Parts: sequence; C-alpha cells; structure tokens
Amino acid sequence: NDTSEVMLLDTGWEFSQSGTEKWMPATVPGTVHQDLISHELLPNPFYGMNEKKIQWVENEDWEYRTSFIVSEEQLNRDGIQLIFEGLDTYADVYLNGSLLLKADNMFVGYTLPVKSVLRKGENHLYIYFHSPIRQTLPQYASNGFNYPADNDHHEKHLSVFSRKAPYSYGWDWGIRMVTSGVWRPVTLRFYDIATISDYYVRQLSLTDENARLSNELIVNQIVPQKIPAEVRVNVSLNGTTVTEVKQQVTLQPGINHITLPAEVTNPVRWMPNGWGTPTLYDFSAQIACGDRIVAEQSHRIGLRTIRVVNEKDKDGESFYFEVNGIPMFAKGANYIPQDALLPNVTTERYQTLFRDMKEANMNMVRIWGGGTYENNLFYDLADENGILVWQDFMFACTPYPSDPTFLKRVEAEAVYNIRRLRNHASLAMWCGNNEILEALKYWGFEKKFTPEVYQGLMHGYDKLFRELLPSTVKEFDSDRFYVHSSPYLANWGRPESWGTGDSHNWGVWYGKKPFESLDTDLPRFMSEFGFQSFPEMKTIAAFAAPEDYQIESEVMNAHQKSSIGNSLIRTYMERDYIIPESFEDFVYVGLVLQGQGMRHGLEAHRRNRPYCMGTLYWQLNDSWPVVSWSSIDYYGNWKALHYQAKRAFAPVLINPIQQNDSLSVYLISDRLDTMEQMTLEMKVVDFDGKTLGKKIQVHSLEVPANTSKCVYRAKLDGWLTPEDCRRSFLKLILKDKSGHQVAESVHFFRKTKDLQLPPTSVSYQMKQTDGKCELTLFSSMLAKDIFIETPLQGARYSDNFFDLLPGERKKVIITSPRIKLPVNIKHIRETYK
Ligand SMILES: OC[C@H]1C[C@@H]2[C@@H](O)[C@@H](O)[C@@]1(O)CN2Cc1ccccc1
Ligand SMILES: [Br-]
Ligand SMILES: [Br-]
Ligand SMILES: [Br-]
Ligand SMILES: [Br-]
Ligand SMILES: [Cl-]
Ligand SMILES: [Cl-]
Repeated sequence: NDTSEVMLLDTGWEFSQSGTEKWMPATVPGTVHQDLISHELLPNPFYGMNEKKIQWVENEDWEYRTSFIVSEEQLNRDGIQLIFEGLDTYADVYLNGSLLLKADNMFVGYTLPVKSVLRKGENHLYIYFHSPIRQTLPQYASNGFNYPADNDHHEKHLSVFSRKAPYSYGWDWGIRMVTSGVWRPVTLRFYDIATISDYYVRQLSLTDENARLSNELIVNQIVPQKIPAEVRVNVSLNGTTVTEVKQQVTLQPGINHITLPAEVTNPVRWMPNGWGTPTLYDFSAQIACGDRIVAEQSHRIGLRTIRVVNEKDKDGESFYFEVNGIPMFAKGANYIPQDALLPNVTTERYQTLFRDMKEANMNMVRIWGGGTYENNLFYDLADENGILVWQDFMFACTPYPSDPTFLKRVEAEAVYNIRRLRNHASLAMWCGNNEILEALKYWGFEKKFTPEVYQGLMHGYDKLFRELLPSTVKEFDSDRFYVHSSPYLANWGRPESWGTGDSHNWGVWYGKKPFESLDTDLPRFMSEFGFQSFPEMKTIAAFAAPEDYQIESEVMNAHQKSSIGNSLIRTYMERDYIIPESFEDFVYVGLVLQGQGMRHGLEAHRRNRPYCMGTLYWQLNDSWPVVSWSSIDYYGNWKALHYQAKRAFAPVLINPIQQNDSLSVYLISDRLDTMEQMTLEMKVVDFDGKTLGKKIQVHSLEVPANTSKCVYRAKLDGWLTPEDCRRSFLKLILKDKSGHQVAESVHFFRKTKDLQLPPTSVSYQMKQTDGKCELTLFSSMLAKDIFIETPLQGARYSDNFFDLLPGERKKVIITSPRIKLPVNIKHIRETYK
C-alpha cells in the first residue's frame, strides 16, 4: 500500500524436456507433471496402475522460459527485485545472460536485485531444473551407506540429501511423484528508496489492561545517499485506528534496524475455536519519504498468550497448552499435503479444509514433518478460524545428514520460515522432526549399520535437532516452545514411558490392539493414533474401473501403501462386525468401523483429563485417491470418522463407558463457564421403539468449566439381561434447569455383530432445490450406522453415519453447487443374510 509496483510473472511460460529443443506452454506456479498432463504427455497419474507409468519424469532435466517487457520509466526506479517464493529444487536461474541464482532448497524464498541486469524492451528469464535424482546419485555414491528412509520408494534413499518435500519420493499413504518447477509465485518489484525485508510484531506483555508490543523492521535501502524518513505503525480493528506511533530516522545505504513500541489498552484477545472470537488486529508499517510512502507492510495480529507446559510431575512429564492463562485440552488431527502436486491445491480447497476442521470442533492441527511449511494462506485461515498450529520442521522417519554444508542449508530454511510464520496468531510451537529419535532408538538400526556409522547418526541427530534448530528458534522466535522430536520420549510398546510427554500410540493398527485398549493405555498428550479405511465408492470409481472393485485387484493394490493394510482392516472388522460378502458392503462397514473405533479413543482421551491433555488423530486428509487413515478422502468427502470426530469433540459431551459388565456415565465440558442445576436423563429402548422399564433421572448435576466428571454408575446385572443388551439401546440426554437440551448420546451394550438387528427399510422424502437437498428419513425399526450415499463428488451433509432410531423422523440437508439426485441408503442389517 505504497509507491511500489509489482509485475506478476504468471503468464507466458513455456517448458521443455532438456535435450529435445521442443517447447510447449506451461502454467506457473505449477509442476513439470501437470504441464505434461495438460498436453496429454502423461496419463492421469492417479488412475489404476499408472504410478509405474509416470516415474520416467524424475530422470530427466526440465527447462522453463518466459519473457517480459520493462519500460524506460520502470528501469529508472531506484530498485528492482525479482522474488521466487519457491523453486523445487536444483534450479539455475538466468536472466539476460546472468546466472542470478543456483537454488537448492524447496522451502526457501529468494529475493534477488536485478535492476543492473534488466533491459528496456524484452527480457528473458530461463530456469534450468536439474533432476533431484541425478543431482543426488553422486552424493549417494560417495556416502558408503543407505539412509533407512523406507518411505522413499526407490532402492537408493536419495530423499535425505535434498531439502525437498519428503512425501514427494513416496510414503505409506502416498504416490511417488518426484516433481520439479516454479511452485510458488514469481514477482517483480519496481520501487523507490527501500523495501521492508521483514516486519515483526513482538509481543512483550499482555494483561487484560494492556498489550505491549515491539514493532521490529529490517529496511533494505538501495540508494547511495542518506535518506531521512519517518517510520509509522498504524494499529486498527475493523478499519478504525486503535493506536498510532511514528519515529524519525535517517536511513543508511543497506540494512537498517528500526524498533517502535506501541501499546493497546484493554486489548480484545484472540480466542481459540470454542472459546470465543479469533480477533485479529491490523498492524500496518510504512516508510514515508517526503510526501511519498515508499514501502509498506502489514500483518494481522492476534493478541493472546500461548504457553506449552512440559514439566515433571507425579505422573511423569506433563505436555499441554495453556491459552490466555487457561489450560486448553487440544482437539484435532495431523495434516499432510493436500495433493501430490502442490500448486494444484486451490484457494477454495484450503478454505474448505479449514471449514472441515472448524465444523468438527477442532482447535489444533499438526503440520507434520514429511510435507511442507505451508503457504501463507494456510496460516491466515488458521488465524481467522481459531485453530492452533503445531509446526514440525520438515524432517520425518529417518536420521538425516549433518555435515557442515547440509546444516547451512537447513539453517536458511529455518530462518526463512520462522520469519515467514512468527507473526501468525495461530502459531503455537515448533517441533524438530517426526519420529526420528524413536527411529534411532527402536527401529533396529544398530543391526543394519556399523557401530561407527550408527554413532555418526546419533551425533548427527544432536547437531541438527538439539543444537541448530532449538538455537535458531531461540534467536528468531524466542517466546515460542520448541521440542526436538514427536514423540520425544514415549514409546508405544514401553508402558513405563507413557507418563512422559507426548505419545504416538501405534499399538492400535501396527500393534493389532483392540480399540478398547485406548481406555487403559493413556498418554499425557496423544500426538498420533489412527486406523485405516477404504474411501467410499465414488472415490474408488475415480481410480478403479468396475472390473477392479476387489480388495486385491492390481488397481486396488496400487492404492494401498501399507502392505499390512487390507488384511488388517478385515481382522479388526471381524472382531466387531459381520464381514459382508460384497466389496461395496465391505467399504461401507469399513467406514463405520474406522469411525466407531477411533471415536472410542478420542472419547477416552477427553474423559481422562487432566492426566491426558490433548488428542490429535492420524490423519485429517489425503494427497490423492488411496486407502488411508484419513477422515476426509482426496475429493473432500467426509468419511464416518469426520462426523464421529465432530461428535467426540463437541464442547459438552455425554460419554457412557461400559467396562467389566458395568456402565459409567461422564460429563465432559471444554466450556469456559460452569453449568449448574443440570439433569441427566436416560432410557433403555428396544429396536421397535419401545421403552424398557422406566426413565432414569439424575438431578442437581454441575459441569465445571474444562473438566471430565463421573455422575452415574450402574452394574448391568439385575438391570438388563444378555438378550436385552443385544436387542435395545441407552438414550442419554442432558437438560438445564428449565428442561432445555444441551447434549445427547446413544449407547449400545454389545458389539454390532452381537446385535439382533431387525430387517428394516429406510424411507425418505426429497425436496430438491438449487444446490440444496432436504431429506426426511423414517424407519419403524432401528437402522444401524446409516450411510446416505450420492454419486455427487464433494457433496456436504448436515449429518451422516448416524443411527436412525425407531420411529423418529430425521432431517438431513445435502448441499453441492451442482444440485439442479441419486440417493442410496445403506445400513448394517442390509449387509448380511
Ligand atoms: O503409518 C502412517 C503414519 C503414522 C506415523 C506418522 O508420523 C507418519 O509418518 C506415518 O506415515 C508413519 N508413522 C508410523 C510408522 C513409522 C515407521 C514404520 C511404520 C509406521
Ligand atoms: Br536493485
Ligand atoms: Br534486493
Ligand atoms: Br541500523
Ligand atoms: Br554401515
Ligand atoms: Cl462403551
Ligand atoms: Cl462390558
């Protein structure tokens, strides 16, 4: 908001396979693979068995070219900057005969002075992308060992020598697409005097009465002279000025450091999702020179405190978030890249994912270390939606090199992204890596390497994750928590360690343990736990042709990357469900299974507060069509788990838990106010509609702010008989003083396969309009875990994957911009004879 001018270099690009001298139009920002796809030069990489078919690309080099005009007047601007916000990865940048840059890090933006190099008339930019494979083959050959990066799907684990998105080389839920290109925007900036290279709003203190801030600016002045300037900072809320400060300086050639304090009396605090409004102030800094604003930069700032509490206690070592003075039980998921080709992920896709988190009652996301440091948009959406961000550094599942050159590179990405992200209200903590110390301690490396090589790995770990990264963070983000690794001490098969910090509880899934083990195997903080499902059929039909709808078709197997996966789903299914004979019925019960099992854990974690202080499931989302632990498939479709997670994350929850032939009922509130004079009411109901015995009433119940408390216990013996337990359900409701409902739950006393479910018909009525579909569903008898299925990709539902209770009408709204609709209603009893 200044005298500067910006030219976007996002049109007129062309690409070539090096050596062919053949050029075709390209899209920038973009990827080599998409450019081919666009010209039919590659098949849909996500279809069938096409993974093998597209690998040849990572063995070639790729060249990109563009031209632009510069007028004489633009050339007389004091400064002209070319900015690359992302180059993937080994890129020689040439402009008008000049090598501007040899890029070598995907996660770094490059700002380049180019005015002395530009010409009036046309100017030619040319970028040579060395293959990341062929670039690192010599590095590999000199190493004398293979890094154990199992998720890198190649004989040679070259991923670890490159500062490039780990997941691009393969992963246990991902396709290998080792891509290249200009992956974030190219901008050209014509300005006078100076640019602001950094604007940091440092919060010094915050009380109800006053926020004290330090506006810290790095101004890069590009002219030979000493230029007097007034630096101004304006603070506004909804377009109205709250406070304003200025300062006189004389700017010197080169870098200038400027600090202005500003205070906000009676600050309006940023609150996390569920606790209030995620209020964002506007901070705007300007360099004024005479009458003209030569440089301006702004941030949206949330005024809040975040403290990670990680302290010894009677139970081991705590691990929790206190927000604005209040311990906050974390509710969320682990986030992976939204696509195999990152520039394909649109503004709308970003927005919809944040809607999906907000709607599932989440207050936190982990940006896990095998993906990317996400774009600015991702964090702006987290700020405005009240989602705390746990940021891994981009290291996962393997030890990494630690030589001086490697570390210099990593240091630049650390400094680059820390300054990129440190102004975000949503940013809560840094974490050095995913699972590397657990890897080094427990994954059997000491039998795979010489003792000398093992030790170099262990020394190299400390160099990067206990020295370099914690010290960069101390320097640039000094009031933000850092931890060297998730999980930092706790291991899933070592019970003695579960009271020490955070857990990845992979006993469920990998360890084959029943979902009921989440009730007894409790963490101080769950940072990962998970279970897999096939996506629904419209997503299968996106990759598989009708003749491939078998669990082990070649095409199905190309889309399962846990080699353990498919048979394990069957094993868990069998414990709890009758395994359907049709593949479509298996997919439907698989969704129900994943959702029911996982919510039982989410529930155990909240129920066990304050011992347990958070739960993030593995994983929120998918990068392509695949069988995975996700709760939302690649096309935006909520699996059962997403609806179940929403239910289990509700601010107030009635949690009935039945162990040892006995029912407990807990009231769990993440509310900031205490609820008083509450009534729990329950009744047993058979599958035809009919109350068994009488309503149970528990009056005078209090539900304190931020607690989980037991308010009801009853033995099952003498209340219900084994045949009642298989032919009925508990309905639970919570009402305030005046009989107003604040919560409800349904409880089944037996495993679904043990239920005597009646053959029933779910009937519906449709009232279809533009983009909307109102369904009213009725069934005389209980219909178990119903799935309302439509062929419309990305259709949203007010509800789904729920029990349709006996003779109780149920309204569901389906929306999609593409509604001018086939409905298929599945339920458990239909799946078997
Ligand atoms: O398996 C799905 C995910 C669970 C976490 C998680 O941190 C991701 O890195 C994984 O892909 C891998 N680890 C677990 C894992 C590590 C090593 C071997 C198997 C599984
Ligand atoms: Br310049
Ligand atoms: Br510059
Ligand atoms: Br200075
Ligand atoms: Br070795
Ligand atoms: Cl239970
Ligand atoms: Cl039981």
